[PDB]
Amino acid sequence: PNIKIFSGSSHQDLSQKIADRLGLELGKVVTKKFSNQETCVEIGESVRGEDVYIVQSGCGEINDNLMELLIMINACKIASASRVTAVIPCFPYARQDKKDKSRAPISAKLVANMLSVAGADHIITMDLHASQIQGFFDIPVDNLYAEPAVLKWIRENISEWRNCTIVSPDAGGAKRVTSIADRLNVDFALIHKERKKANEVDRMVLVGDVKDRVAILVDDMADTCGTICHAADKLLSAGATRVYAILTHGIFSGPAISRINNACFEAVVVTNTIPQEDKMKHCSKIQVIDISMILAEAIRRTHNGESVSYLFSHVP
Amino acid sequence: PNIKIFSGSSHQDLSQKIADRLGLELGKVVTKKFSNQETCVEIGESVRGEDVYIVQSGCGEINDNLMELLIMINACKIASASRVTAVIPCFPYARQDKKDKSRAPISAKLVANMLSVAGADHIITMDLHASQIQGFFDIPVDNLYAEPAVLKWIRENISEWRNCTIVSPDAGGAKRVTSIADRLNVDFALIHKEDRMVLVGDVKDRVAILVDDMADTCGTICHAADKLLSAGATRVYAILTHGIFSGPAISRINNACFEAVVVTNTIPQEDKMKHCSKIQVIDISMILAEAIRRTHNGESVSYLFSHVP
Amino acid sequence: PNIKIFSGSSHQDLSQKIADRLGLELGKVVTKKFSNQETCVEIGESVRGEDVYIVQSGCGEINDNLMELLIMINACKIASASRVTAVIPCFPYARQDKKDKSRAPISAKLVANMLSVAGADHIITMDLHASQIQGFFDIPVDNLYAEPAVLKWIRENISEWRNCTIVSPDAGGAKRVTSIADRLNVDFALIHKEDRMVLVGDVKDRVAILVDDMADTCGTICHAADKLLSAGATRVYAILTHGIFSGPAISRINNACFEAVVVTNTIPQEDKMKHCSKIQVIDISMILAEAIRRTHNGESVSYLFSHVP
Amino acid sequence: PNIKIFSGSSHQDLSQKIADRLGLELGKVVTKKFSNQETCVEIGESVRGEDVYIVQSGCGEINDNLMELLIMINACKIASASRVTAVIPCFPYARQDKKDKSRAPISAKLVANMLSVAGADHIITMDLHASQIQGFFDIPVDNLYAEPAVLKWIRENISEWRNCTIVSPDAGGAKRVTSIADRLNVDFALIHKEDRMVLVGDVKDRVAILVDDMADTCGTICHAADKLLSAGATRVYAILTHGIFSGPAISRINNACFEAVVVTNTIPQEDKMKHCSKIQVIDISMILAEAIRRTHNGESVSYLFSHVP
Amino acid sequence: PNIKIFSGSSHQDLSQKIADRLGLELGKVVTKKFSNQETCVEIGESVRGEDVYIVQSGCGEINDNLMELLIMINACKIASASRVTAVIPCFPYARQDKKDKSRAPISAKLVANMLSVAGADHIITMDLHASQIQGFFDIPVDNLYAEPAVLKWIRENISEWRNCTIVSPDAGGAKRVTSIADRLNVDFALIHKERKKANEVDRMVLVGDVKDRVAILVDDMADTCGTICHAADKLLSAGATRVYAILTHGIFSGPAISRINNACFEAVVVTNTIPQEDKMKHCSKIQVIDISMILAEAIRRTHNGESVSYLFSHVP
Amino acid sequence: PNIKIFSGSSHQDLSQKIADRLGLELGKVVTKKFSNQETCVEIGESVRGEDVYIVQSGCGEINDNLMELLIMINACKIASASRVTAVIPCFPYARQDKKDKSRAPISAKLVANMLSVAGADHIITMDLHASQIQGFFDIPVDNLYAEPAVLKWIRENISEWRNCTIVSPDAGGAKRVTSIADRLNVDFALIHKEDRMVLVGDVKDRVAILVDDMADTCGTICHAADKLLSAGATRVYAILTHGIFSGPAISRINNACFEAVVVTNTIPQEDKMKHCSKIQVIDISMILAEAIRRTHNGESVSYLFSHVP
Ligand SMILES: Nc1ncnc2c1ncn2[C@@H]1O[C@H](COP(=O)(O)OP(=O)(O)OP(=O)(O)O)[C@@H](O)[C@H]1O
Ligand SMILES: Nc1ncnc2c1ncn2[C@@H]1O[C@H](COP(=O)(O)OP(=O)(O)OP(=O)(O)O)[C@@H](O)[C@H]1O
Ligand SMILES: Nc1ncnc2c1ncn2[C@@H]1O[C@H](COP(=O)(O)OP(=O)(O)OP(=O)(O)O)[C@@H](O)[C@H]1O
Ligand SMILES: Nc1ncnc2c1ncn2[C@@H]1O[C@H](COP(=O)(O)OP(=O)(O)OP(=O)(O)O)[C@@H](O)[C@H]1O
Ligand SMILES: O=P(O)(O)OC[C@H]1O[C@H](OP(=O)(O)OP(=O)(O)O)[C@H](O)[C@@H]1O
Ligand SMILES: O=P(O)(O)OC[C@H]1O[C@H](O)[C@H](O)[C@@H]1O
Ligand SMILES: O=P(O)(O)OC[C@H]1O[C@H](O)[C@H](O)[C@@H]1O
Ligand SMILES: [Mg+2]
Ligand SMILES: [Mg+2]
Ligand SMILES: [Mg+2]
Ligand SMILES: [Mg+2]
Ligand SMILES: [Mg+2]
Ligand SMILES: [Mg+2]
Repeated sequence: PNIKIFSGSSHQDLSQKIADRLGLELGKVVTKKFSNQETCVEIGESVRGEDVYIVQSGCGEINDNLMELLIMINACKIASASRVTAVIPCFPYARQDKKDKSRAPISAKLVANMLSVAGADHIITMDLHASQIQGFFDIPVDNLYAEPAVLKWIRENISEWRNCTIVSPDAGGAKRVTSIADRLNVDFALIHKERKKANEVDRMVLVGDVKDRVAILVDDMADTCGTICHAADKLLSAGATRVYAILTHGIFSGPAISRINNACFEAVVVTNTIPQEDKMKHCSKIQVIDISMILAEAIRRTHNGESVSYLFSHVP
Repeated sequence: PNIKIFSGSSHQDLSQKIADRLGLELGKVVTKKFSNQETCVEIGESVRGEDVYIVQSGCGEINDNLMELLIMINACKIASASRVTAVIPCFPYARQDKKDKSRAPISAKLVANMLSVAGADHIITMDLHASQIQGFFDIPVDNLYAEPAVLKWIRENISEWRNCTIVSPDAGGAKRVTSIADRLNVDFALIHKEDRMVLVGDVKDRVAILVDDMADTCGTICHAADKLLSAGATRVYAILTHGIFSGPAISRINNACFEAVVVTNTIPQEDKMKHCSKIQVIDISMILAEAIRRTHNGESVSYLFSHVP
Repeated sequence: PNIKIFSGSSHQDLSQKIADRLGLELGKVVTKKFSNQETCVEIGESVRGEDVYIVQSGCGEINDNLMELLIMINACKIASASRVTAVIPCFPYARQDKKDKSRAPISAKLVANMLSVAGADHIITMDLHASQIQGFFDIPVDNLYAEPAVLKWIRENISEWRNCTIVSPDAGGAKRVTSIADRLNVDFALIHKEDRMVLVGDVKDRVAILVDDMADTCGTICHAADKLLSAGATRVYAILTHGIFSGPAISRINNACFEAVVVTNTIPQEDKMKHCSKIQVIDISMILAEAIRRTHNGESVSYLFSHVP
Repeated sequence: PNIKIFSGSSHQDLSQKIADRLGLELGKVVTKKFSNQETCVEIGESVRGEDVYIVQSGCGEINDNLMELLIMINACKIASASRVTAVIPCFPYARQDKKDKSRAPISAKLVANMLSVAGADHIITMDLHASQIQGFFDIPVDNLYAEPAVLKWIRENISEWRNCTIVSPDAGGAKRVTSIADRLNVDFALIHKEDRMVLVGDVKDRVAILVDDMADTCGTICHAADKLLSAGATRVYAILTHGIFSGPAISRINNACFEAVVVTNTIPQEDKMKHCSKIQVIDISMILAEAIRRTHNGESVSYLFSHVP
Repeated sequence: PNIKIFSGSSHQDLSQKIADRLGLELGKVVTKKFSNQETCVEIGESVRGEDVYIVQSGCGEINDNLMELLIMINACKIASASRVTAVIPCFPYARQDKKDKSRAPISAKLVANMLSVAGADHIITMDLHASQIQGFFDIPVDNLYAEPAVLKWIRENISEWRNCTIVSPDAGGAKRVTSIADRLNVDFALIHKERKKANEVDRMVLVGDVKDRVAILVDDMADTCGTICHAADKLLSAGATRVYAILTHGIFSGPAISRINNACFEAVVVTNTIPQEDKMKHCSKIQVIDISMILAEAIRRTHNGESVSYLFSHVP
Repeated sequence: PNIKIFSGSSHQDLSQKIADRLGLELGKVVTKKFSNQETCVEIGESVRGEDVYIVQSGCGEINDNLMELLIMINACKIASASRVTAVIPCFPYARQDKKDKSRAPISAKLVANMLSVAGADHIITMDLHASQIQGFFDIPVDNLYAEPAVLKWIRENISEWRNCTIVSPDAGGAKRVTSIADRLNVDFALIHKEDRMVLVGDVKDRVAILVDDMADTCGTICHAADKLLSAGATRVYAILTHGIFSGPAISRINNACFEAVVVTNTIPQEDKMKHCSKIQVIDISMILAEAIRRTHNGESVSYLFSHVP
């Protein structure tokens, strides 16, 4: 089997970058809409006995993109592909990974079931919101990390990075930021939101020295940017010289762009798991780390039977 | 177990009509979108041990509505509903029921698989594009027919129906028109394209009634009506269960010679009816309500294939 | 993995022809019956790690042959074959592909489920009665077409084929005849019953060619031929991929006006050919052999949809 | 849900007896063959929400009867029966329950898989050849025993039963004969072949009773009876739950020294009884009827393992 | 169908308490071991058409108890029970709910799969280590919370409860403690915990004020008690007046009893999801909250089709 | 894909012997227990795209070892191994292969289901207690036989083997002893209990060889040996593939008249051999290594049923 790379309509630039890194052309596929807005898919070349990788991120018109991905997987599977891999850089419905005390769906599990029933044999994703989502599948899931790229960006783009502090915005971010700070051998600070009972103003609690220093918030995603904006205001109050935010998933929905433009961030850095050009047009402080080399290496290593976890710590 | 009816966002008015016919209130459910446009579903009441029916048609923003339906089914299933039934008046992706020479998905089969894995124990639908779609499922599927309501409309609205002709627009669905003509005891004239059309069956000085399962772009019925008017039919009617009316459909209907374009309300029609005066709607909420009630009570559903409740 | 071809008992000659075209011997298998008429299957050679193809058509004693096929698939699967493919030239129970108003099984879906649970990873078949049957499976299904061989036969056997007409016997399968007429660049005359038949398309002083997927009792083609001869066609031919010819079929063909009834050899025809002089057979073993070879080698199978190998 | 009993074509008289014992009429079903010998099934009454029992034994044309059973199960399942139970008095392919050194199917497992995928929720059977077959299913399987009826027959028909001997024909099934001898408080003499046979247990001047699960060709019981008569047994009886009697069985029984060959009516016996005077039948319809009634009512089925109803 | 409660060998006292609250006798079942130490199970009464509840906790000889539960489920399923429910107060292998950056199993997913294939139709458990484990199943899972009983105990046992801090010892507990701090209307604090090796705690960071106030560490389980002992040390160093520890699952393996006896806790409160009598014989400061009423009510409400989530906020 | 052999904790020496015969090192794996006694598994090397074999026998702390095996299979499966094979020399819960009259689990079927859901694509085992267990799986199962190694041991260790007798201890497994006697061309004397035992077959002044699949408490072989010594056998041997030897087994063997109790090393025997001088071990690591090598290379495994490698 040879590698065949197909792009969904969600992130064509990323698929092209990945295909270029692998020395391949993107596979021929028509992905459009019928008049009544049903997804139309037509695989334009034989995939019989091939190793097929479909690249589609959970962004934009999320339900349209997810349906398109499922339909493409099904089309490849009944076209007798030897193996079908969903390359989903930003996993959709990842934040609905549990019920809690609510009569709610576990939408991430439903997405996993849908991907499996469509025919996917392998999932490659980046920085799952909760790595327990790996257990929502029976097929193997390769959960890559943007951390090596993040460390590279910090070391090349921040002059005081040896004296910076890596800040977690919420309680759930402390593990990622501690891993980053351990790799950088720098201090870290932790932030979380206090109880919604001091009705005068919502209060952030910060532990760890940041005064007269460069502070770097790190998180998995910024959707409405409430989290990072609150954390950045807290950090500015505590005397940090400059504030950066680094995120793998730049969703930037709702008021995110206005909030960022009005915030004190020196830079908001995201990976390109989601297309960012349109958002960068409206926000001068968004910078993008390319992760297409990580994805290309993951695809190539899965195809060749090489170790993918080598990419957890080594920039290709 | 009691009946609980939940509405998706696609067709709220139909769900309300069904609930009124059953003497029930619609179940409390929040169906909206998160900021990033992911579907958010919250079941506002316990469904534990209940017989849940979720009403969602394959119309409008079809992918959003299908995702919403699947998410609602999943929420009800993991909330320990005794049984979950998807009431899908217009089945999405029904026209992608085969490959036939192309490297294409069988999207209808994928939709059936997704409904099954979401947890649906039962499907109720109306006038499937291909009844072979029933075989795409391993759970029972009740495929209702609009034909009794169509026959009622014909008898109460077309004064010359005893002399009329029932015309299939494409050769594929002529089975429907033969059944209707047999019920009415009339001739079934047939039409198919060769940019020219060929028609068998005397239509001169008569009323012709086109019958089909759906009108999407109305290319099919407008061409057939042009042919029929070429052959001297006094009036031409079109009757369809699913009024999708996407793309240029409203303009084509406005510029066509139809006396009336009758559709069922498996799909909401008010917006289309605003822009097109010749669209009339047959309410099929009684048929769906009766199907729900009969499946719940263990009564015969196939009795509805020939009886207006 | 190497190709291993095994024959069921239904169509030994076809399996041998396929094996010769592939340069292979048929795999050693004992397929017989115990005293109480239960199927006995014994794989006479290791299939461990091999690409196994089992050839069995849905003909003759259909239930025995289907059971034999399932038992052979199971034996090969638990003997650690790398892949098992059912080569089913005529798919059994294909005409029971829907319910449509009756409390009936969807037997084709049941057969698909049984083939899947027996362990088939892949299906190769020819001219499925309804291509929606491909959606009854979750494994890939390659539905081959007899059309290239049919076109070759028409060009080499009917001197007036450029002026002929391609006639569908029932409205359902007119898609096949339109494809054939487009390939030949001729008119497609159509026929359907109203005990009377209606025909569109000039057939006078011409050759008419009936094309259909199968002839079981030949009621369908004999009625169509009677109609065509009413309208002055000089000769009438019937061409079918599946020559089932059950019941009164041979007598009806003998008493009908067909110049020729051409069938493929998806079903053995020698016994029927003994009693009917106008039956001719098109060998499709090259198409099946090429499909097997291309699936094994990862080559395009759809290339066969338009090319005679 | 109410009990609905449907009969396959294999054993109509047994199904009628079961239905009479339950105070029910047999459900309306058309079970016939199309012209090309494909099974045709039509459920003549709604089974929606009902507890359906389909009675079909693995006898006669076994592959046809098995296909018919699977098709009936599928029809009832997609007709929204609340539960479908296959009542299979003689389980087909039960003797192919293992491979053991040969490249052979495990046909019993395939049959179990097919019954499961057809939609059976429950299996009722009698004296499975190997009770490990219960583990071939993931659904519950109630394996009934003919032993209470056999003990009743022995006590009411053999005057010297207190002095008799219960003999296993092959070493495999001696468990059955030990259970029977323990119930009767008698000795269990054993027999196995080395073309010569070896017997342990005093049989001289006594009655010997061969007990086995089935007699197919009667090679097993005729050899055992020859041995027993060599050792001076005054009379020899054979008792079996399944009287298959295929091949040369009737002639061998006629030429053997059996005082009686008693079988249950898990398989119809009238035709065999016409040609063999020493065959007698034990009715087990009460046991099957009680099992059906107890599974329906949630009552203990295992109570039947030791009690004649 | 009637309720039939069967007990496994793990927590017989809990099963008896549950049966008493339901006005039922425990079902007749033999659960022992063959000579070669395979599990032997024999159901001593017909379960045909019944609603069967099997109570087995993930404690003691965990693999033995898990196999016994699976075998009991299988026996009941093939004895034609109308419904089989696994009542698992402490879910075994819950802490192996993800891979992270390791070639490790997701053992919790495996256990969910084995429960499903054995024939379980429904799971009742309490305070799952990660509620994403609910998504590991396709059958419904009722995850009950000890929180109502915990609130009862706090209000009836700590005099200064209106002026206390609720402290999470790791991030996984944060939601829990915040909920509790909401109900009591008090302050919370979060401790970020880093482990390098299994069963050992490496570093801790306290975020949130605890000075001059009673501290209530709240967590889901105490296995080796390294987490709560390190957390109590951190709280005292930060100036907590006194430290209580409240957990639902009292595993108390390894050095746990020794560490607790040498620690500074006013009390270590656990529920009886795991049997505690032996541990209490050697450790004076362990108190037990009975949760058998919650479990019995959940069983009764699932049987009767009543609301189970009503128990998330209401002690019966 | 390359062969990777991983050892569970049950039988490390056997796994090492297998790995040496294949010219491989054991794969790096950490298999230990957390503080609360939950199994901890860590695969120390990439298995992506490799053919993984996990060696674990159903012995010792059986539930711990079975859990460890399932957890290892799961870890290898989600680490993208191309294929995972469980090499289980002694299959756990094999004796619970049926219910038979009791409200009991079929634990062997549960174990098969658990192995399948954990992700095993293939099972290799030796002398299953009941070969019907192969039908408990849907994946291929290669059931190897110790018989070639047993025959080799008999020929090289019993000087009078041409005159010896092969004795089955229970009627159930006499098939094994008939196969062995046929291979050796000797008589197969049989034994079964009625607290008394009955024996057929001249054993006087001869060597008797008891052959069975396993010895757990040795109640079965000690009773049989007592019977044989009653009938004048000069020496009595016991040969078993699985030497479980639980409970009072070692004391019974020490107090019995066995010349030798020979077992294979499907279960570690050193500890038992310390306390019992008459236990001897046949190494079957060559058979398991050859089976692994042949499954990997697509070579015939059944060739090992009759050939010592
Ligand atoms: N939502 C859609 N809108 C428009 N075309 C669609 C849609 N879904 C599928 N199609 C395409 O429409 C075609 C199916 O057309 P249609 O159902 O009218 O005819 P058919 O299936 O060929 O024959 P018939 O229904 O007459 O037996 C296919 O090419 C299919 O890909
Ligand atoms: N083997 C068989 N022989 C004869 N009739 C059969 C067989 N199997 C099914 N049938 C019946 O034949 C009918 C199907 O007929 P047919 O396929 O010719 O037409 P259709 O499916 O209604 O329409 P079309 O194929 O023209 O779209 C059904 O009533 C079905 O029950
Ligand atoms: N319908 C059948 N008629 C005859 N023989 C059959 C049938 N089905 C399977 N067999 C064969 O019969 C043999 C099984 O024989 P049988 O059940 O009498 O003995 P066994 O399984 O070896 O041992 P036992 O039942 O005494 O423990 C196998 O070789 C099997 O292939
Ligand atoms: N690990 C075990 N140790 C001891 N007894 C067990 C074990 N597992 C199951 N059993 C019991 O042992 C019995 C099975 O015994 P055994 O396999 O010796 O004879 P059988 O299956 O009745 O007949 P045979 O094997 O001779 O055909 C059953 O009652 C079963 O519950
Ligand atoms: O063995 P002990 O020292 O008593 O520790 C037991 C801890 O293990 C779990 O924490 P985990 O490390 O899984 O972190 P999490 O709760 O944040 O997932 C659990 O939350 C307990 O705090
Ligand atoms: O609230 P938003 O800023 O829109 O979303 C970003 C954060 O919210 C979620 O918890 C994510 O994991 C991030 O931590
Ligand atoms: O009873 P034990 O001696 O412990 O177990 C050994 C025998 O018991 C079982 O039937 C085995 O197959 C052996 O024949
Ligand atoms: Mg977060
Ligand atoms: Mg149409
Ligand atoms: Mg036709
Ligand atoms: Mg026998
Ligand atoms: Mg924790
Ligand atoms: Mg034995």
